[PDB]
Amino acid sequence: AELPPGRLATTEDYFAQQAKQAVTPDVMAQLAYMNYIDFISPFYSRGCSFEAWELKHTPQRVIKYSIAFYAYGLASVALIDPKLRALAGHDLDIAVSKMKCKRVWGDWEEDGFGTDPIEKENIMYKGHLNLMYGLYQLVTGSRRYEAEHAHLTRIIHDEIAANPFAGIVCEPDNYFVQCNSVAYLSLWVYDRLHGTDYRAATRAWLDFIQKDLIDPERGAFYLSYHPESGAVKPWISAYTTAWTLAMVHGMDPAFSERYYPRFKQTFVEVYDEGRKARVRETAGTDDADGGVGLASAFTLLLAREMGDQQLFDQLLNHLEPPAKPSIVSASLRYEHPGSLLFDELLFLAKVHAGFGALLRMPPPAA
Amino acid sequence: AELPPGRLATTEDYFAQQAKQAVTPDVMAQLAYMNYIDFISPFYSRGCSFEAWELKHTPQRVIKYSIAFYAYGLASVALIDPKLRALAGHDLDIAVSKMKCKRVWGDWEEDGFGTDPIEKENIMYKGHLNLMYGLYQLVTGSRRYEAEHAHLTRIIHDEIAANPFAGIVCEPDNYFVQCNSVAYLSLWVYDRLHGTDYRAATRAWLDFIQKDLIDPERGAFYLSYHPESGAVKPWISAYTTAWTLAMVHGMDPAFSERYYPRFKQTFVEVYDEGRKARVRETAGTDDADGGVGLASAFTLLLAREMGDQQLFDQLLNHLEPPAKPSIVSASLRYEHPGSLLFDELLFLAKVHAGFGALLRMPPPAA
Amino acid sequence: AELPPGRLATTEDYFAQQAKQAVTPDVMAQLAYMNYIDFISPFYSRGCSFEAWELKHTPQRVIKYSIAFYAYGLASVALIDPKLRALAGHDLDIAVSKMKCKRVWGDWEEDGFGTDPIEKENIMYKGHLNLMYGLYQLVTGSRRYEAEHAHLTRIIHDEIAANPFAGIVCEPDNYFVQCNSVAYLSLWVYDRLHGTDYRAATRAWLDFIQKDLIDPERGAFYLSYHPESGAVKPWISAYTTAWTLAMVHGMDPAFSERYYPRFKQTFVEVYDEGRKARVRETAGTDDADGGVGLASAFTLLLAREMGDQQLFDQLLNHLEPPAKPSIVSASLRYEHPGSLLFDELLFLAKVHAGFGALLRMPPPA
Amino acid sequence: AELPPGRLATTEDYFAQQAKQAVTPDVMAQLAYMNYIDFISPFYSRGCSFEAWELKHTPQRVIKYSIAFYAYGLASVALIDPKLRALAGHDLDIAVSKMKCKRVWGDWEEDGFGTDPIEKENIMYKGHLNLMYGLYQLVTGSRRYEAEHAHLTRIIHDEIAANPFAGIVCEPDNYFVQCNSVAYLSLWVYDRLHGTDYRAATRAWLDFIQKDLIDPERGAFYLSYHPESGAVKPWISAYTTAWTLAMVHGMDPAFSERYYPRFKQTFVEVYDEGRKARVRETAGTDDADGGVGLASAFTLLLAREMGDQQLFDQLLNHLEPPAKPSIVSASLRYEHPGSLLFDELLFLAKVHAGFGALLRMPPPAA
Amino acid sequence: AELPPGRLATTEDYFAQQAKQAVTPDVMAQLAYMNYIDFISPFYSRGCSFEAWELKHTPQRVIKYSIAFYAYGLASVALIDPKLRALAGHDLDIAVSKMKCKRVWGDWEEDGFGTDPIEKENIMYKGHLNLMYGLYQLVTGSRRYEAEHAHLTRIIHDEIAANPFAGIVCEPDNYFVQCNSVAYLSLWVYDRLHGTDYRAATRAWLDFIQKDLIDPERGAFYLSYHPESGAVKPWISAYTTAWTLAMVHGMDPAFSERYYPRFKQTFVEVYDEGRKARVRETAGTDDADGGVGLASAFTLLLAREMGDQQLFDQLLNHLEPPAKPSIVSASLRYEHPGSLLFDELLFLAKVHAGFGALLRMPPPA
Ligand SMILES: CC(C)=CCC/C(C)=C/CO
Ligand SMILES: CC(C)=CCC/C(C)=C/CO
Ligand SMILES: CC(C)=CCC/C(C)=C/CO
Ligand SMILES: C/C=C(\C)CCC=C(C)C
Ligand SMILES: C/C=C(\C)CCC=C(C)C
Repeated sequence: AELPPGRLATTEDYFAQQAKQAVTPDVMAQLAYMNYIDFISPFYSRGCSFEAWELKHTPQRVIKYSIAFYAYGLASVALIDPKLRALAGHDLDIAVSKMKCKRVWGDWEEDGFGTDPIEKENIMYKGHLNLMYGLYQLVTGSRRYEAEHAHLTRIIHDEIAANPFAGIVCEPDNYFVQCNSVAYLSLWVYDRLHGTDYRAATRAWLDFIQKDLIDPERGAFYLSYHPESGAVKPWISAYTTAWTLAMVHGMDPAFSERYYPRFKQTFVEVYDEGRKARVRETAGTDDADGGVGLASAFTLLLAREMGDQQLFDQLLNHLEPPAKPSIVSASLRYEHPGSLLFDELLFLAKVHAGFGALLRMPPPAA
Repeated sequence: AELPPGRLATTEDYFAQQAKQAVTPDVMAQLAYMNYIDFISPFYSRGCSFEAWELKHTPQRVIKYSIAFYAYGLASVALIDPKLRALAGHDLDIAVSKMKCKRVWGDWEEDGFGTDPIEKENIMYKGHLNLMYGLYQLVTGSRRYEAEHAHLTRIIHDEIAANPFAGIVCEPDNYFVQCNSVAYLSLWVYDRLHGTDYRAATRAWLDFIQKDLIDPERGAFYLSYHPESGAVKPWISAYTTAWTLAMVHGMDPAFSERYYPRFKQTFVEVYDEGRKARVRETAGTDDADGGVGLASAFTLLLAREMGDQQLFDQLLNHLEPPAKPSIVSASLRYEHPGSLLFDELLFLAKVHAGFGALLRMPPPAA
Repeated sequence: AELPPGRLATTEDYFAQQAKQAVTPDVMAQLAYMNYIDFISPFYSRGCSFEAWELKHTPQRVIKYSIAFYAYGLASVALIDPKLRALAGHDLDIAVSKMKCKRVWGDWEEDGFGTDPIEKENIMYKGHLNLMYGLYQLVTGSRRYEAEHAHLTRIIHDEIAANPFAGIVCEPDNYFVQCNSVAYLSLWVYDRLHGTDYRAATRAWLDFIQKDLIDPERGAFYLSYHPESGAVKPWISAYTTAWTLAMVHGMDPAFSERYYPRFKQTFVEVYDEGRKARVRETAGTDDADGGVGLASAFTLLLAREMGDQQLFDQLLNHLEPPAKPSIVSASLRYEHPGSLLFDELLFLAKVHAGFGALLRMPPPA
Repeated sequence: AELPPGRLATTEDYFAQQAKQAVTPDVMAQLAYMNYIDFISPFYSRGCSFEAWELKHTPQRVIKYSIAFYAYGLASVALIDPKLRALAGHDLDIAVSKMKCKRVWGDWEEDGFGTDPIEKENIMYKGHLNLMYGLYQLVTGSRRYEAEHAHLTRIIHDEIAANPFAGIVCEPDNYFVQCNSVAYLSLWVYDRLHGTDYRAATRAWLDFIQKDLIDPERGAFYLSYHPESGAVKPWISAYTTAWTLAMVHGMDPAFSERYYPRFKQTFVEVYDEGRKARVRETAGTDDADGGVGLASAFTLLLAREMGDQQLFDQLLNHLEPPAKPSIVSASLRYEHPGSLLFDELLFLAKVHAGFGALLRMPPPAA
Repeated sequence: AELPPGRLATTEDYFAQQAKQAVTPDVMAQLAYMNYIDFISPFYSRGCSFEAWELKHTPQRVIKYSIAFYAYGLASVALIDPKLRALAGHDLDIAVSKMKCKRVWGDWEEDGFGTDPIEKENIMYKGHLNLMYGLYQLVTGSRRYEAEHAHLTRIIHDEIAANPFAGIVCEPDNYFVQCNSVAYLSLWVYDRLHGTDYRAATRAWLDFIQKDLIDPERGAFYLSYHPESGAVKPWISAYTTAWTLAMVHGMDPAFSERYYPRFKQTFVEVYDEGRKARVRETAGTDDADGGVGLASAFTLLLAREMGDQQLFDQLLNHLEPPAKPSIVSASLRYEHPGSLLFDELLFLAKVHAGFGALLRMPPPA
């Protein structure tokens, strides 16, 4: 009912978008920024131009994540607003297309790992690409990428089946649970589009991460796992855990509902007499948003995914006002974005319908 | 016949140039900037030198529109002032020559769309080039570019005939009505120069854009259309609409006269006790000249095409004085151009005799 | 014989140099700048090094004119001062050599016109180079460039013979009278060195520019002509006219004497109680030195060519004092040069013996 | 047991780490800086990415020593904390891997000395790489690099046998005793891993450096030796001596014990009432840390190797506090590092278990 | 007089180095700058690495002179201090090796003169290289470069034999007497090392420059000579003359002793109560160190060569203090070097034992 002094819309309105079958005016102004201006908007063209990311100063290694999080948000826009589904499909088509430019995956070759970014490992890239394939087809019904979707899904499936641990590495001896959660979710999307049972591998993965990679008492994942050396980095990560639990909640709700409360105790800091919240990146500090600086942003998505309106309001009251949003000519801009992936992650959280709902998204109007 | 500060000539003077068969002194001073100084004036050489555009900081993707709009203005100078027809012919020759330099069309290749900018799609470029081919021949009677004109017109004609929708896309699945209107307008020019009836396609296109791409109540076109996904971007665009209605008015005057009064109500903001006007780029905002920033400029051209002297005076009183024109050594310069393509569009609007009149331009000598 | 603030030597002194057989001390200090410091002075080396022009921030397209105007000044230096004739020859050799470096002519290729700078058109370049070939041979007696001189003179002669208009274009459909006057002057120099009569084409050319390209009432040429489209840019150009009249005065003095007074009335503004002058680039304006900014500089050369000491003094009182000349360690420098080609054009005007006098220059016997 | 101002932990705590089987909290925070943040931490990936060194402005020629000194510290972390041994192995794996990127060794080729950095000479590079091969196998027990280890050991051994002087040169005619001490130590590591007696060549080398390259009264080595001309640069070097004695102490302790007290008299300046010390780089000056600026840092390592807790405390009270250390989000940072290789050498000194102990390191098990 | 603010050691100390058989502490600190710090010191490595000159902002065309002048000083360090002779030998080895990198000679190819920097002309480069070959062999006794020394010495000797004038040019028609003086001096070095008599051509060269290239009244050489055009640049050059006289003094002492007094009258300006001196680069000015800015520095070398302790002290009192020397960690640095080649030339002048003394240098046997 109320509007904090730096907010564009209430938490109640964002949560009510799907019920009203319409996005809020500030979410529409974000779509305007994404689509409106010729040449320099990010979703103007399927070509290999990245002026939009250059204007925002996005580091090259992060463009792939920017594109993915836009894509995940567009999928929920499609489910929220039938009137906007066609735009979302058009944007997803451009997203898939840009995701394959060498400007996006080229770091894999620059680092010396090879010329093929999908053949082996590099799950940090092809996991998002594979999920984007499926989200696009669920939204649009187009089979444009169906051959490529089935190819990358088979590659992913075979790689899981061959590893003694459950899941896939990004680089040799570098295993990240959050990147695996994206890959497993893409098997569910494929199963939903086809008749397959690629998701059958999800059980062993949840068992594997639950006994080996998670601190059950604090409800937090460790930074990363290294199978060849049997090592686990001894720090628990807030941004890691929030992302993983958000995507897991769409495959196995009970799993994430068990750790979410313990997770909030470990990392979440409520302040300003309960009106604001910020998130510790790791244990043993009171500093907020260390490391990659995304603990608060990803926790905002997790609260949305978990339906935690109180924490969503508290995190947004910390994130948005200091970023100084403004709407000029019906288009959204942030003057002091507080982190990398800022407008992408706030966009995603405001519209996110939950990864489960995207799995059950209805077919298009044919 | 009053003259406010920063205006160089009255609106009555501009509208009376053709009856007097003489351009106004500030239009002559624009022609001096275009032609006078060795090396750095835009029309000094047919070679691939672009110092003039580098001096103005024209983004590379905009040079093709800068060249084209110069060309369209030069065609009207040819019709206005017989004494200048040879000079305008010479400039048109150089414009066509520069339009073919890689520095002008090269973005098509950088984005990954191919090595031939005219073979498929890319109507945003080859449409203007095709029109310039024809306008050059109407002014001069020279057949220098006649073969290329017949080749590109044939490509345009075949591409229209092959599409299930009426028109041609710029990029795969990106349809822009303003870019199609240039291509359709060029078919009429070819018909005037030869006996052809390539213009027969205009009926289907006017029916198509009227049923799918226009908001009949507000008289405004949507930003863009995307055939593959059947999507239409949900924003109406002033610069899209002003440009399209201006060009359609030379092919079907009744069409543009139908929506013009509603277009003005949707986009045009009169202020300063009726002496000035500025234009919204889209609905739902009071900010003027958002998006690419050309709404007021393109509405100035439309007012010229439509014979709306009052609106023309209001827009020029907003656009020109703040740009600080000065005439030094009989050459026109603006100290603070308010947008991209500024001196090009003000030049064009000041001389524009109407796209219908360019089509019905009398033949040259022999 | 008074010296205004900021002037280095009197107009009477510049005009008296040939009679005294010695250049003024400030012309000597300009040659010092041209020849003195290793590596960075413009006439240090025959190699393709251009440090001197980079230090001056000369636009690349303008380098060719810098070299050519230095050469024209060095040719008069040879005629003025026998003790300096050998040095002028050495400098002319360096000038010709640098003139052929790709850094000087390469714009012809960047602009997409081809890989050969002399084969066809481009008279703006090969015309100056052809004149420099001949002036070099006149100064030194050397035949080092005689072959290249005859080849390019034959190239020019043939291009004239083939055109329905009189002269040669720079780019297709770009005809510049000032660039043609350099080319025609080069035919007289070639004829003077040998016995030929290549200069016979000058009659048709002067007939052509007089009937089509000059406004006889105002004594001023239009900016340019464009044969293919039959167009003439409708602005009269002061720097075009001053340059063209100066060189024509060496081939047909009566021609330039007929228009010079009308040129002064059209473009020249005397001010400061008759002590200064500046030149409007075109009609219909009060601005001085618009366009390329060379109207006053070339009119200074024209006044020298015409023997107009009064106008020369007025123009130099406008051009030099604001540039703040100084002589440091016997070398000339300008703190605020007012235009492109500044030290080159003042150099040329101070020593210029007349293009006709250069044609009749005596051998180094 | 008292804590000097600006210090993070006591000298007693650093020295007590191995007995307590735990690193101090600031050493753990240094490991976090090395491992925590995606992409930009130094040991995130085995790829040829060097963002961490670009952020620190490390000169290209110094990257190889940065990696090596990190490696040596991680080896001691393996001995100190069994709980951290697997992570240390993982980091060592990444270290040798990064060590072989052209960005690290490429100066050998840019300087014109050849295309193969291990073929001949260049002991300043392959000496460290070879030691890293063996330390990785000592820590992890992996034979991953065993083949390359034996290849480079034979190269080194054969090069020693062929020279009339004892050792190997860096660039042609550039002999550096410190770079040789690294290679000889790698021969002992190979001997420990296998049965070999490659270390037998160490006797002739110790005799050679003792009669030709050291000033015996001042306990100091000369800058360098140049076999072709028989020349010895007539300056004694503190950083050269500190490094050489430290590594020699692991092969022949008696040698380093003999010169250490003379080295301290020659170069070390105690000040601030015995609470601090800094090191002169050469004789005949009172300036500290001239030349490469590493005399004090390397002497900190030597005091650690020699067990000199007093000098260690005095040097650390001089180096660390002014560098303004802080711990943010459980990660260590220095606001004003005082030299090259700053956090690398302080890290090594704080954990260093002694080069002899690294040789005698037990296998991983229990 | 004591030690003025900015002087590191007295002139008496520099002149006494050879008698004490030991360099001064500031000369040792210069060698430390040359040898101490890994990677960035100029003589760290024989490879084609030039960080040291990039840090000093040495223009590329001057690196070859920086290396040569370092080498000449290292030759004297070898002769002054036997304890440092092995070091000087090693540095000379590095000097020769770096002298052959394309970064040092590449200007010849960039300017368009060819791909071989020693084949023809370019005496400005191969002259210094040839002297360094020989100086290296005298200091060390090594034949490492002997073949190359014999080949370049034969190239130089043949080119002298073919020219109608005495000497070799740098570029076609660019003759510099100071660059010829390096080349002839290298012939004497070859004669001392072997039995040859290549130096016999020195006589014709001293006759030629004495009659054509020097103003005997002012004791000064003109800037340059141009055989093809018979030209001589009409300015006398202090830096040119000081250098030539210093090197000629080692081959024919009487020649330099005759012109030295007049050179001082022409160029040297004493001031500050006899405690300082600065040098005019050319006649007709009071500005010091015009042109390339090296007149005072080269005159410091000449005073050393001539044994003129008073002028040496006066020049050093002008050159060093303003450059703000300091010794940090036993290494010498100048905060405001006053010219190109600053620490190189002050280094050389402080140690220079005389070119004749280097010619008669004893072996290390
Ligand atoms: C800018 C200067 C000194 C001359 C212009 C000459 C010119 C542009 C001729 C046409 O090609
Ligand atoms: C930037 C300007 C003057 C117009 C935009 C034209 C455009 C990009 C149409 C779609 O292809
Ligand atoms: C500058 C640093 C950290 C070490 C010096 C090592 C070296 C240059 C050895 C000889 O090649
Ligand atoms: C291995 C995991 C990754 C590379 C994810 C990095 C995450 C962000 C937000 C840059
Ligand atoms: C031709 C002679 C030369 C190029 C020598 C130049 C001398 C200095 C000190 C730069």
